[PDB]
Amino acid sequence: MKVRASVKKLCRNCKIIRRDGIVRVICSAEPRHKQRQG
Amino acid sequence: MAIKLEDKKAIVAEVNEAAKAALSAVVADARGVTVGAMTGLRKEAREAGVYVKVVRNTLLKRAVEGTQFDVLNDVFKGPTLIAFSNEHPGAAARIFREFAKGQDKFEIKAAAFEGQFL
Amino acid sequence: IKLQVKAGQANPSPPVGPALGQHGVNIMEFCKAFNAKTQGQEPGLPTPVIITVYSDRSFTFETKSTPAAVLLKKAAGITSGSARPNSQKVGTVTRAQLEEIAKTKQADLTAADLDAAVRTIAGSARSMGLNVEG
Amino acid sequence: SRVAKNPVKLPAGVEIKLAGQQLSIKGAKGALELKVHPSVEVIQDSGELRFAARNGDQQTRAMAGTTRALVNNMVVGVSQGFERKLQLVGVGYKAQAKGQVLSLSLGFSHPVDYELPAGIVAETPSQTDILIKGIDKQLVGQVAAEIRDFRPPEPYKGKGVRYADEVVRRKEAKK
Amino acid sequence: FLDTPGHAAFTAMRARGAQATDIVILVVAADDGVMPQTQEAVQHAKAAGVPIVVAVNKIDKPEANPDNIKNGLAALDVIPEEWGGDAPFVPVSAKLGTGVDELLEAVLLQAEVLELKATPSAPGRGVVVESRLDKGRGPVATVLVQDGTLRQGDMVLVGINYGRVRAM
Amino acid sequence: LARAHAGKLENIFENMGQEEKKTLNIVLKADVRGSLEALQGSLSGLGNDEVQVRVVGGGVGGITESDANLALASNAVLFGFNVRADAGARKIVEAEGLDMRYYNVIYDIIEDVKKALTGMLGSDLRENILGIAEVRDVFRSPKFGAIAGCMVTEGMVHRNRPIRVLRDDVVIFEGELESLRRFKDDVAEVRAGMECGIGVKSYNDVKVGDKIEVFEKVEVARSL
Amino acid sequence: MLQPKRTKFRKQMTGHNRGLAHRGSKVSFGEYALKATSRGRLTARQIESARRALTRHVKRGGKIWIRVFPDKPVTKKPLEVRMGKGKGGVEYWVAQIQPGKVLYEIEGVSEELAREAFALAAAKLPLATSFVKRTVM
RNA sequence: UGUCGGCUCAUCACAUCCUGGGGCUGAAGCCGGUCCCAAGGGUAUGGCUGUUCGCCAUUUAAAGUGGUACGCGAGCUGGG
RNA sequence: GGAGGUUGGCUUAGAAGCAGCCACCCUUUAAAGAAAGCGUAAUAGCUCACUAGUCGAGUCGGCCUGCGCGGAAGAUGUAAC
Ligand SMILES: *C(=O)[C@H](CCSC)NC=O
Ligand SMILES: [Mg+2]
Ligand SMILES: [Mg+2]
Ligand SMILES: [Mg+2]
Ligand SMILES: [Mg+2]
Ligand SMILES: [Mg+2]
Ligand SMILES: [Mg+2]
Ligand SMILES: [Mg+2]
Ligand SMILES: [Mg+2]
Ligand SMILES: [Mg+2]
Ligand SMILES: [Mg+2]
Ligand SMILES: [Mg+2]
Ligand SMILES: [Mg+2]
Ligand SMILES: [Mg+2]
Ligand SMILES: [Mg+2]
Ligand SMILES: [Mg+2]
Ligand SMILES: [Mg+2]
Ligand SMILES: [Mg+2]
Ligand SMILES: [Mg+2]
Ligand SMILES: [Mg+2]
Ligand SMILES: [Mg+2]
Ligand SMILES: [Mg+2]
Ligand SMILES: [Mg+2]
Ligand SMILES: [Mg+2]
Ligand SMILES: [Mg+2]
Ligand SMILES: [Mg+2]
Ligand SMILES: [Mg+2]
Ligand SMILES: [Mg+2]
Ligand SMILES: [Mg+2]
Ligand SMILES: [Mg+2]
Ligand SMILES: [Mg+2]
Ligand SMILES: [Mg+2]
Ligand SMILES: [Mg+2]
Ligand SMILES: [Mg+2]
Ligand SMILES: [Mg+2]
Ligand SMILES: [Mg+2]
Ligand SMILES: [Mg+2]
Ligand SMILES: [Zn+2]
Repeated sequence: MKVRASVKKLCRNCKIIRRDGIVRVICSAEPRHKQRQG
Repeated sequence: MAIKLEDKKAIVAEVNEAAKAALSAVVADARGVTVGAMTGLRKEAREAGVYVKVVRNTLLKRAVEGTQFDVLNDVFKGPTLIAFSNEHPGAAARIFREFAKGQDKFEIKAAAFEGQFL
Repeated sequence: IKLQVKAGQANPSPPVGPALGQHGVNIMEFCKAFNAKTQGQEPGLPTPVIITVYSDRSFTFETKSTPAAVLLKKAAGITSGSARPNSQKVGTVTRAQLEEIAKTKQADLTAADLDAAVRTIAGSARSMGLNVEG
Repeated sequence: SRVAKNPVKLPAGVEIKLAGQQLSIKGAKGALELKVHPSVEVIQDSGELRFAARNGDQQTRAMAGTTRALVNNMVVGVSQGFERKLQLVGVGYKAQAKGQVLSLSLGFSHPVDYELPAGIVAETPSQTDILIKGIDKQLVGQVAAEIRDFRPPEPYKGKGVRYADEVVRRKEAKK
Repeated sequence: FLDTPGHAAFTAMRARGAQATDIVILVVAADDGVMPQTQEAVQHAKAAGVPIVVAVNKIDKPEANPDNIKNGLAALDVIPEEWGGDAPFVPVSAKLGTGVDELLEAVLLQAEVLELKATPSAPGRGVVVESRLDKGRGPVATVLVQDGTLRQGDMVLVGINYGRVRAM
Repeated sequence: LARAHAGKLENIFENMGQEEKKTLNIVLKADVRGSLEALQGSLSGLGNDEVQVRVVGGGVGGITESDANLALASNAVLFGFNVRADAGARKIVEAEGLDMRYYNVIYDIIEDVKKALTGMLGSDLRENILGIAEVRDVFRSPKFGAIAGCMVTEGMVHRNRPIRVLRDDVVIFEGELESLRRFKDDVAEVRAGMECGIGVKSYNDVKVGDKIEVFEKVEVARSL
Repeated sequence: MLQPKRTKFRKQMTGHNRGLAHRGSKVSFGEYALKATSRGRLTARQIESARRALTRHVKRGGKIWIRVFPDKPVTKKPLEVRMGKGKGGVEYWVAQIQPGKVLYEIEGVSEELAREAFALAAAKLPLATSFVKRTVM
């Protein structure tokens, strides 16, 4: 999990989801692409 | 991919030039045995070589617009196995019958020996 | 099974081993293939072999065309290919040499005419580090 | 609203009850599934089943397609069944179902005994395969997730309990 | 019986065990399969030109499965007594003592070499297994007699050291 | 003798080709010849491209006076595998500061030799910056020839740190700070935005506009 | 960095920054430009930082113009100094920016390459910017 | 409106030193690095120096960072 | 459906698309990569890419703008209507 003020897609398989009021990035391929906040 | 700029136009033009071949044409639907059996039917290219080809059903109606094999418009639904012969009318219907005898695929849609609605 | 026998394995079974990875069957019964087949091109050609377990142990040998790796190595120079292909030539090849084995390898190759058939081996010899010229 | 518009297409043997906002489905080989509807869906009944919205709100459009999918799961769940395949990977890992107790050996000092809830039943065809048979998806999926959470898969060798329709990442120690 | 260490720092020692054995017992654990050191051991045995008899050990463990070992050893050209038949396999349990008698039967069945020692009345001839220095009795040499008979009070020439045996 | 001479020839040729190597000399005693040869063979692949381990004296039996003062004459480490030292060797070891370790497993010896090898390399002398000053106006002092009246532009300046003077991006002097002053105070540190007086005895060549750079060197060392 | 070769006077009054940029608001040389949409001032270290971040991204052809020049000297009073005792010494040079001023120009590249490269430059500047195209009027 | 340091006695914050729960790792294991949650309880003895600090010696799971008139002289001391 | 030369060459006990390096062509096709992933001790075997069929009406993205969301950690007690 990476926590930053500026989260964004890092490849083609990343998804931008809003979960309970927080913007997150979840990747189905690379676990280092997980992000929180922003 | 398969764009409408030239993939639809080129295949239509080639098929139209191929519609002036021998009247007899064979149509089937191969959703069965692997491409090896399809390549086995392609071995006729060395011996018979009629058309050994399958094209999109949507473009099939657009092609054959010369009123030479118009009967195939109402029979080309779903998959198609257009196998129009070049000489010695027949052959394709007889060869595929032997091919279907030793397999389980191939449905055989119709024939085109002169004007004949299947 | 698609094991590649090497000019005979009736007595020896170092690389035959028809029991590991497949249902172990009679080795003495199966090893007599080197007698009936008797290779065909010197006692050096490694040929492909396909066998079926069938119901319980019924053996059946098919034998395919010789691999196009010994023909490109044991007929035109050193029997070992170059480590780096397309960067350091291993050995020159003429068009007739490829056509010499093209007719022998009449199995498959999906070639309608001999004009296309040669182009299949040309890409094979290039991957071996050899040099091919018309 | 593609999902909502699509009728359910229930099979031959299924009994339908509709007490307004209360629905219940009776089926052979497992039955007694019921649920309540939120106040913003109309379920017209015929030889088929179709779903419509009452308002034109955003949430009503979203929930109209959720109610359709929930009912479709109920209809399939009574006629057909729901099962979720699990498999164990490793040495010494084994499972065994003894009635309503499923005993697993997953590399701990003690063996774990998991109590299968009422409704679903598990059965072990072999020592490394688990089936979770049930008639509703939520209870079948939830139990399969609880069991999998005892020893979830590892990247370095792949050991642990995993879904049979799951892709497991692998890595190797450097050098 | 000769017992050799299994680590990789003693390979030379293992070589010295191969040139005196006349038979190699290769012990491989059923659970662990074939490992680098058993491959090195079969290389040593082949270099010595000596028959090999294995003992797939630790069979009492529930894992067991003494079958992948057969394929792994066949890959290194050690054929089981089954299949074709070159060397005999046998499952043993070491610390339960199951199959040990059958292993002994297999190893003593190797009388096909006939193990002729020539006369025991020849002058003694042997090889040094190890050597050490004792603060109370000088250099002590553990030697394996190969043929002949060694008697107390005899002139011995070993390596570059010579002398006669005060004690044995 | 022939093998020793040939090995010396080859080693001298290789060393003169490369440069020099730091040796760790050990005197090794063991209980059996097999253990001794195993230890000698296994303690040969432990070196590096800049450090190496040498066995200067082997043997079988207890540790004696001869090998004790053989280690004394080579700065060697005295290892005894499954053996003990006698009374005289103990006297010698107590008299000086020779380090003698006993062992019963070869891997303990390997671990200790690796740990000793890892303690003979101390590079990574790269610099990290602390502050920069810029000279404007020049003064003179009786003890320090040219005093640079300067202003610190970034970071910090400390009284005794290695310096680097550069004008037009080319270094001219690389000494250290000797005298740091605020008016007549002799301060030890000046932070950015403050004006100060810099004095170095050997700089002696000051001109307005020259940049003065202050850094430190931190040793993160290496590994094998 | 960028600063006048010589000046009539060493110092200046702070002044004020008001109005819009009616002059210097057109793409006069290139095809694409970076234009300021808020008012502030660039310190000649942000101009050089944004230039190197801009020319590096192109690295193959293209002509680049700079329409801003820092010609205003600013002073700064050193630490631990009281108020008064004269004006401070000049430390750096700055340029006044009003909304609508063109900052950089480029030609000889695609619209997408210029649009990517001006994004990198705008991240080094303390003011809002925008991307514009050349028009006849 | 008595200004450093020490003693005695404390109270709060969390930007967490230990213990507790997790994500990623260039995470094999044993150890680590980094980030997120968490303030319940804990969180050295000495040699030098007036010292706070610092450097050393030897421990500990750890020897946290700060606010409180740089907490506390109508509570003590008086080395600076 | 997802193929033939072909276990491409080297290395390796054995590297067969999938330990590691180099190369990455041709063939019948509608389509198939000297292969993106799982698995095998190495095979074998389930995927993906790509193409044909069904489906049956929308889909993709940018610009301007009103109100909102994160970025947002402190010391006696809520304590920034
Ligand atoms: C010395 O007086 C120094 C000079 C600053 S630059 C003329 N100022 C303060 O120490
Ligand atoms: Mg929650
Ligand atoms: Mg082990
Ligand atoms: Mg003013
Ligand atoms: Mg003006
Ligand atoms: Mg008072
Ligand atoms: Mg106290
Ligand atoms: Mg408080
Ligand atoms: Mg916190
Ligand atoms: Mg931090
Ligand atoms: Mg902490
Ligand atoms: Mg913690
Ligand atoms: Mg962690
Ligand atoms: Mg706490
Ligand atoms: Mg606390
Ligand atoms: Mg508290
Ligand atoms: Mg609290
Ligand atoms: Mg509590
Ligand atoms: Mg103390
Ligand atoms: Mg202390
Ligand atoms: Mg004192
Ligand atoms: Mg406090
Ligand atoms: Mg405060
Ligand atoms: Mg304070
Ligand atoms: Mg105070
Ligand atoms: Mg305090
Ligand atoms: Mg007092
Ligand atoms: Mg006081
Ligand atoms: Mg008093
Ligand atoms: Mg008072
Ligand atoms: Mg008092
Ligand atoms: Mg006093
Ligand atoms: Mg006094
Ligand atoms: Mg908006
Ligand atoms: Mg906000
Ligand atoms: Mg606050
Ligand atoms: Mg509070
Ligand atoms: Zn991603």
